[PDB]
Amino acid sequence: MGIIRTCRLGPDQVKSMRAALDLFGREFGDVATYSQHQPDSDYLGNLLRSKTFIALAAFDQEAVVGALAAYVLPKFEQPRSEIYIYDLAVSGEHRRQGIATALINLLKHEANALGAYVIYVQADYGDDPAVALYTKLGIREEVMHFDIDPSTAT
Amino acid sequence: MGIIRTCRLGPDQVKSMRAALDLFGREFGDVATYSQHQPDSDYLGNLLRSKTFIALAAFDQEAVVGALAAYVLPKFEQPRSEIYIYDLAVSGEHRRQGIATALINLLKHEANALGAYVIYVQADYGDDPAVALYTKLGIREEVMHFDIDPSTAT
Ligand SMILES: [Cl-]
Ligand SMILES: [Cl-]
Repeated sequence: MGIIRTCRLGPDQVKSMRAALDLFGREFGDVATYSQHQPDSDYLGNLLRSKTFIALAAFDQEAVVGALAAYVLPKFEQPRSEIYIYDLAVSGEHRRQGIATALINLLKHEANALGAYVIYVQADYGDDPAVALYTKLGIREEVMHFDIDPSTAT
Repeated sequence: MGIIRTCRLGPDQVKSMRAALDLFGREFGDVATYSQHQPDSDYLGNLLRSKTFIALAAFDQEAVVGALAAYVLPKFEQPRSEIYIYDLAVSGEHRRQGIATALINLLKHEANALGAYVIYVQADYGDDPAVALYTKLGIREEVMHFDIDPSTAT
């Protein structure tokens, strides 16, 4: 394996952001969701310009082989911030070489520069790689997640 | 019980937002976290002006008796949005009268006006009221939550 470089994507890197989205679709087995309906370049540029969205990418020979998409939540109860990892994936043939760890490490540096005091993330049962990764790097709690449909508003 | 009115707070309602924060602190048993270190009025005003933060309040005789604090996440894979309920509380003596349901119903209307396709939320085991509420209004999944400390960046 070659040198792996990581960086945070800016609005000048929409093309790499789309490559990261395509990586999510391949590694999550959901190409339609991540590749067939991507936002336009103005929208992705605006998201990448914002201080409350973070996209990190890992590169191998200038191809995206890992990606992490996170939100920064400025809190309402105190002037503090939390970072919420939404999606994280590493290309299958590049797995188990520390690339996800390097992306989370870069996210930690981003957190410290923002002053965010914690990073957190969710994983499903049966997602053994993600569970093993976040158990190594973090403290694990069992919780419940609920999805609510807005279209049934009354 | 009197008439209960609900609304979404704007940047002109910082005082009610602080009352909602104080309500969180009392009902969650954590007054220091929610009342002793609140952000300044510029910060709360900026948060309430933003299109990615939602604070809803329920009132009884013009006192805040329920509050819901949520984030709107514009997604990166598609031009769509999700609403993440962060905190939700109803004053203890006002519980079991549908106030939380009315706040979630108002959040559904806010979601439809934004075009957000889903609302979701997390609850802990042993938080029987929240579990019962979100089981009634939503679909429940068991998942794992991981907290990661940025201060151990390497
Ligand atoms: Cl970014
Ligand atoms: Cl609001």
